[PDB]
Amino acid sequence: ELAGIKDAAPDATFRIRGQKLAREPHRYSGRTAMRANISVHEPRQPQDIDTMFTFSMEGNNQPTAHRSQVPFAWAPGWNSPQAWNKFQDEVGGKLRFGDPGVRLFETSENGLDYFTSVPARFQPQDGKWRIAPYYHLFGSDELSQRAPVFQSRMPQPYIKLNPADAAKLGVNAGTRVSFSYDGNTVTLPVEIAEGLTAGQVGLPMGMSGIAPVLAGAHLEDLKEA
Amino acid sequence: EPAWQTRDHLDDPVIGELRNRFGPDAFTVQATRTGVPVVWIKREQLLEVGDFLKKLPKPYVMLFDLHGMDERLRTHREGLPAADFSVFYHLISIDRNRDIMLKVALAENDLHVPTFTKLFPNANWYERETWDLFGITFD
Amino acid sequence: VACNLCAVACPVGCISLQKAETKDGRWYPEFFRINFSRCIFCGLCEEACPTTAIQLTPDFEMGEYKRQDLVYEKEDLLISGPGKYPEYNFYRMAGMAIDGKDKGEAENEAKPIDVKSLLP
Amino acid sequence: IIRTPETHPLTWRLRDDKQPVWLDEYRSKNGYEGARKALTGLSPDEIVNQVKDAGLKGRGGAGFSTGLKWSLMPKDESMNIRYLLCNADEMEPGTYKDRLLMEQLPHLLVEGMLISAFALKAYRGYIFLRGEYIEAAVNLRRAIAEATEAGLLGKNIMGTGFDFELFVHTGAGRYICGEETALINSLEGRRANPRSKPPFPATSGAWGKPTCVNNVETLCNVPAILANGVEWYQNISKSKDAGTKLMGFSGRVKNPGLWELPFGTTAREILEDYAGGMRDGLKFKAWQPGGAGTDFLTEAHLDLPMEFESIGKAGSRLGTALAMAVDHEINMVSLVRNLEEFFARESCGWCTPCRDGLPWSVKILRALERGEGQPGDIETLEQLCRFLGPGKTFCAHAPGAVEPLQSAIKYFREEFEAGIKQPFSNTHLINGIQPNLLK
Amino acid sequence: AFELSAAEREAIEHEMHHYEDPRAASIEALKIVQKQRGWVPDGAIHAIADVLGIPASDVEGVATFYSQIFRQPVGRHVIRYCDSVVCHINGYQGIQAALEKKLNIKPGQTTFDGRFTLLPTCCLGNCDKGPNMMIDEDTHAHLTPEAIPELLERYK
Amino acid sequence: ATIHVDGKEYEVNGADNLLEACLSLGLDIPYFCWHPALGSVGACRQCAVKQYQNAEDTRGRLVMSCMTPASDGTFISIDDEEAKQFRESVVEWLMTNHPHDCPVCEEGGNCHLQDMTVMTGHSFRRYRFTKRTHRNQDLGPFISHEMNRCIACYRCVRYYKDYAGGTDLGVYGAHDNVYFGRPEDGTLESEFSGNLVEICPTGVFTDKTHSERYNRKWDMQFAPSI
Ligand SMILES: NC(=O)C1=CN([C@@H]2O[C@H](COP(=O)(O)OP(=O)(O)OC[C@H]3O[C@@H](n4cnc5c(N)ncnc54)[C@H](O)[C@@H]3O)[C@@H](O)[C@H]2O)C=CC1
Ligand SMILES: Cc1cc2nc3c(=O)[nH]c(=O)nc-3n(C[C@H](O)[C@H](O)[C@H](O)COP(=O)(O)O)c2cc1C
Ligand code: SF4
Ligand code: SF4
Ligand code: SF4
Ligand code: SF4
Ligand code: SF4
Ligand code: FES
Ligand code: FES
Repeated sequence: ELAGIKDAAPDATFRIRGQKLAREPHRYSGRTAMRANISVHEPRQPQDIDTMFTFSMEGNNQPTAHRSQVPFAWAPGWNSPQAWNKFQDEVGGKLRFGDPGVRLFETSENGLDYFTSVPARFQPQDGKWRIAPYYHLFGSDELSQRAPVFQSRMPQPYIKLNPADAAKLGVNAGTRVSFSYDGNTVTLPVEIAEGLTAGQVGLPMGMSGIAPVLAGAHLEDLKEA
Repeated sequence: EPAWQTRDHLDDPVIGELRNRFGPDAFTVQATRTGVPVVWIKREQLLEVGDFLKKLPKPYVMLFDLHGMDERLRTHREGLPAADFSVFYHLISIDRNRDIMLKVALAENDLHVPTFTKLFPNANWYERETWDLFGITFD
Repeated sequence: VACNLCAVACPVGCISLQKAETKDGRWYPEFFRINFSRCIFCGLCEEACPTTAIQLTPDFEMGEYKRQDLVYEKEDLLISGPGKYPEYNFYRMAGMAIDGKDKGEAENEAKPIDVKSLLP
Repeated sequence: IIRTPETHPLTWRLRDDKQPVWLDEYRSKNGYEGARKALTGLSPDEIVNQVKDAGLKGRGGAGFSTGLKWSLMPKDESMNIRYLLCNADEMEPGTYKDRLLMEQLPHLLVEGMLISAFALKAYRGYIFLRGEYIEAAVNLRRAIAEATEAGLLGKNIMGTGFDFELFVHTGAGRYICGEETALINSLEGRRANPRSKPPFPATSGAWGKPTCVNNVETLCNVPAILANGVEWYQNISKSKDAGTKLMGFSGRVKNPGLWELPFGTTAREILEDYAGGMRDGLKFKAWQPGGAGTDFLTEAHLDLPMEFESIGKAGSRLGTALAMAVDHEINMVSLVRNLEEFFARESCGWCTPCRDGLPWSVKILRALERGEGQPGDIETLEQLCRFLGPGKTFCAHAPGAVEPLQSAIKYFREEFEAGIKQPFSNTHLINGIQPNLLK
Repeated sequence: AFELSAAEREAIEHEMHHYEDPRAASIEALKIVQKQRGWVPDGAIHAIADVLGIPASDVEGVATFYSQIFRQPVGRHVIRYCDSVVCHINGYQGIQAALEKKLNIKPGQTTFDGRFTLLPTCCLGNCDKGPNMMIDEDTHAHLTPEAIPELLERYK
Repeated sequence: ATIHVDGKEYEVNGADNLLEACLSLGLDIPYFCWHPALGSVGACRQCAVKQYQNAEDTRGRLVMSCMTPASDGTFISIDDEEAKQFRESVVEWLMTNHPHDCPVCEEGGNCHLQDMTVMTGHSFRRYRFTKRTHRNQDLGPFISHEMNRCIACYRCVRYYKDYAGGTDLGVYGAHDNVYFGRPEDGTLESEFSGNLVEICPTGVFTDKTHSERYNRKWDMQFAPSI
């Protein structure tokens, strides 16, 4: 079933008229000085035995080369990202000699049957709170949130509540309430969500201590603390 | 008219002599900024063209240069014969005070040219250099 | 201003540097190293400098015992004066605001007109 | 000066004490009768055909045919939402005719807008009026209310079954809003950047609907056509331009004003018989036929009829036909500097040549005014005039901007050459670098 | 700290009734706020954007595009003198010099007590009666430099 | 469709304008305001070519290739003298107010404006007057703002509003005081605001994350990745 990944890119023996594909532009500078603090003897450039690319400018990056994997766009007279115009058969259309990447599966001749397991209507149970996921473009990814520049962009961890549920619990916007899941009594500040349905607590998936697996789970002991 | 303009060089009498000798469908003329008539000729007629230039009334008595060129990476080859490699022969006639540049087109697999050493004895080191740096064999 | 024009204009590739920025916003080289065992003293870096920062001085006595010590750093290149060009400052021409130079305070620059101004 | 209704179809109902004419007095002296004939005896198509055969050209300044513009709306009945816009901006310097038309004859504009809305099947009408015309706005609103209460605007007008609602949209003071596509953009609550044509507003104009934009004076000409007939309108003057134009001279003349004259009357008759000529101790140097965006003409061009093709053949434009006279005491470099300052500061900023080349001409003329001109400045002005012409810029603000500049350079070059005193100097000396001395 | 009053809100809504797009009432909404408060403050842009439904960037662009929508605070009375070509022929420079001598300010600024704000403007459409000047709602024609001090005392 | 560029016959798609048709064939026409994804608006007036309606026509007419359809039977000239002088003049007009900022610009070496100034062949400055300046706004942690380098090509606002659906970027100002940005200071809350650093042909919107540790494009070692 993973047979299509062979044709995703050509192998390491692929060449454009005998030469490899350059990872850096032809005016790459500082070659005899970027490592001179370690040693004045410049070592060999690293060898890429895995792919058809080379860790040097001694290679091919022509706009008319017969390849689909373009590391960067540069043309004589076109140094901007407008240099991608030279790398396409028509501007704004497909890439020249096809786009990289192939589809693993085609559309099947026949389809599935109707899923008859229609779920019941959501009834808000007393005490238990259904966790409604709130995904964030900055924060819900595992590795992107470790970037230091995302700290100034990630929203603060706020548990979203209905006005009716917060009025029942006596909570207003801003104050902190504590909930326990698997022996972890964690406290979050409350943000009032008008559009959220009653009986649910809105939680931010992927944040610190709140896993995306918590979506759809229950939440006992939601008290103001 | 400036001297750097791309001149087709069809007013040279050597071009007319080559047309009257080898016919009008034996070679191509390349328009360059070299100031020299560039004649793309076939590999089979190279020695005949060299002998004709050597036997002119004011002949091309000197082989100025002889070297190869890798044309596999040349994107802009409009008006040129199809070639993976090429060999150019730059010749001088002092009597006419003129130059000519003969170019021979070669494929990647059939990289052999007849030797030019019999017509010009100084072609020996040039052909050795072309074999050393471009891999073109001289029969 | 760590603009990396000398490093790319160097035909030998013996200039390495990295741009850093101060709190006001001005650019400077965080480091600047030249491999003088590799340099050919051709003057293309001085020719390509748009700030006249890098210069080739009349000095030839640079003999060394170890060529690792021929890699000069920023503490060995930065001098305490203007050099051959005495009264040129690039930041008096630039339109970028730094300390001691607000917007419109450069040469041949008008004052910034706000879009909320009452004048037509 | 006496104005019979025959030769003065617009200004004959003006009052001697300069008060606005309201509905009872307007209808007393043959008011809303052309609208009655239009809405009770003629189909919209034959009204458009009558305006087309009348030869009524656009009075905004370009002289386009009004009937041909009206015929270009789509013929299918699927788009019943249609807009008619009255360009009451009149932001051009030297132009004051729409102020006279709407400040004292608002019901004429209302009746003409009603006729043109019935002809175009326009369900809504907007008078896009500049913010500086305040008493004109009050008079227009009061006339609209009077026509609405007296069965002339609203629902089921004159028993025909035609619904038309008229609004007054007071502008916010920008010159570019008078351009028809920029007028449409400003009517939609946007910044008044003009639009590229094609598509023309007749097919997709205001809010994507068919929209016809016409000047005040065109809609004031239309009820006379629909009331007194078409053959009467073609027999006003023996000229290729049918009808009467509001013409007049302004600027240091004895009697500056506005008079309704037939096409073909020469500019000298306006200057001496109507404007009275130049003032005491003042000589005549130049004149501009159609406001601030027209080529300057000389004294030899004064014996020229005021038609579009006659002024156009002599290297100028008829424009709005409101000429402005320049005496010998006026330095022409200062005058062109003022003109270019207006044209540069009233740019919309959409397209590069006007936005970034009109201030260059402004600064060159400021240098020439103070005597600090440098060699190459007049050649730079000429190149700017050549490269800001029709088709180079997105709209026609910049060709009309640069027409007075090239006309002044053509006719009064010696005044521009007199402002060049210092040698050319763009660089300053950098110590340590020998400069490249180009020859 | 900005909040639309009631009458401004029904005025903006009644102007939204006139058009088929709520965006088309933005210029008149800005003019209503300017008529009420003398100028358009910073919070007025977002309040008008909320009451029309359009983004505040478009409201700011409209407010900064038009010259008569004042986005900076002005004085009690806005003097607007025409500087176009016909009034340049008729001598607007003397009128401007008289205004500068009286108010002791440059064109574009406001006096220290906030009484008059002096502004150049384009053609007022009264070129046959030049030079002209637009004080708040009143146009004044046939101006002379000695009529400026006798004419500036009717606006306290 | 069949067009004639400089006497050479070309087969193009008739539903495209002349700019994308000619750029697809490898013909270099300078342009700023046109983008393949956004469309044609005719703002920068940089894409001027001389159009002829007949094969035997000498005068012609300077038109915008981005606003002119690539219909069958159009004879356009790109390297005609009048068209080249007009494009050089447009570059010169954009260069009258542009700051002397290329060494301290993150877009240097990756700049479309630099490439088009070099392509038109304008390298001599005859403008001797002052250059307009602008204050800068804080656009958040991602996008650095430098308003002096703007050429008023309207790509940013067209992308951000008509494509990305953002609501806090716009055009403000007037005749030549056009400002492009937010009504106040604050973070661009569109989830696609990062494309402004590549949409903008100048160094107005720049990558602040890259500006922290900045190197030029020729110094970058690139790879294709996912
Ligand atoms: N305040 C004023 O009265 C001012 C008047 N103007 C005048 O405006 C003129 C420029 O006006 P523009 O609209 O820019 O130029 P234009 O000549 O392209 O358009 C004028 C009118 O003709 C119509 N038109 C022309 N060709 C058409 C076609 N093929 N199909 C459909 N309709 C067509 C347009 O719809 C428009 O209503 C100037 O020459 C000047 O005389 C200029 C400035 C101020
Ligand atoms: C910069 C510019 C400003 C214009 N201003 C006005 C104006 O203020 N009033 C007007 O009627 N036409 C003005 N026009 C002309 C309009 O484009 C158009 O001709 C008008 O809306 C209707 O013209 P018409 O009388 O032929 O119907 C202007 C044109 C341009 C290019
Ligand atoms: S002088 Fe030395 S460092 Fe400078 S460009 Fe030449 S080789 Fe490089
Ligand atoms: S020395 Fe000059 S050329 Fe090199 S990075 Fe610094 S400013 Fe640029
Ligand atoms: S010429 Fe261009 S910038 Fe000037 S007003 Fe017209 S569209 Fe706007
Ligand atoms: S935006 Fe481009 S032209 Fe402008 S300063 Fe930056 S690199 Fe130079
Ligand atoms: S900020 Fe950039 S994208 Fe926006 S108009 Fe200016 S140059 Fe164009
Ligand atoms: S020029 Fe001043 S009112 Fe018209
Ligand atoms: S690319 Fe055509 S005008 Fe901008």
